[PDB]
Amino acid sequence: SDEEILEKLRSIVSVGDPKKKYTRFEKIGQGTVYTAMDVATGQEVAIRQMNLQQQPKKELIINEILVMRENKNPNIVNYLDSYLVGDELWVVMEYLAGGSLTDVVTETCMDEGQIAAVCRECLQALEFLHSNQVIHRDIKSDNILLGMDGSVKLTDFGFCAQITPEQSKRSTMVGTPYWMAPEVVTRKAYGPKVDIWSLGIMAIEMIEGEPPYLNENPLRALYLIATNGTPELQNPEKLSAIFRDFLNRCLDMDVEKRGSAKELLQHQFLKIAKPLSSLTPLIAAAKEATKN
Repeated sequence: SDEEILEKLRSIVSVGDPKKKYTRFEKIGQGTVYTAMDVATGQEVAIRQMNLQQQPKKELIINEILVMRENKNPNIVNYLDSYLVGDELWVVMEYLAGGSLTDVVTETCMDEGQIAAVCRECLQALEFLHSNQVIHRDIKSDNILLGMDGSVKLTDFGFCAQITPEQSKRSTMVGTPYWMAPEVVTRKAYGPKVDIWSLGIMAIEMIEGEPPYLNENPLRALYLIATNGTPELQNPEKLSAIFRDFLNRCLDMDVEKRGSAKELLQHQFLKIAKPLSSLTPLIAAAKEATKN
């Protein structure tokens, strides 16, 4: 029900109008996203404003807020608050000034130490979510946001699933095709390891600048993923043996043998990680390249 949805949102949100608690609104996207500043803390924030009249699948937005509220983590972009003014919903997130992993991988060339650090941080978020019975289901570089200091944080819980021991598998196809695990199309029961596959595809992005089959229609990419299995690198000989092992564990066609997040946090590839601050020059370079 539309009313019932508004009543649920009313119960979730803080009271009143947010124009009090925040200032300095600059639009950066179009629902409509702004940067702004918390007048109290000084913190810079990203605010999404949605007219619920024009929002097709509002149960997903409720789910998104409740999951974010109850699953805070250092490696997840912090959800700060929400407000409802009539039909206008505001969601307030922390702002990370370093853009996204997509900016970095398209504008710069990461080394294996930098790649290992990013993969580690992402696996920390995945282990936490998976241990909490949450599957992200749309892992990709666009949903990895970066601080100027090299912080790595996962975002966008618009597609996530909550599972249980009695229903530990999902079948809805919600993910972005190029990052989607083959079992999502070949079977109708996937689990948390679809996020592990996606992380494997993000590692390919960090190496080559794009996921496999980017140049293909998404419909065709998905047929190719399902039929070709574990994707092939352009120049595997340029990678370390330990990085190739790590990729193999993320991109195993056999779901049982594919790594869990818990298992992959132990992988020796992660032990070559550089300090996260090693990313700062790449982040600065990508930000300058993408500013227009």
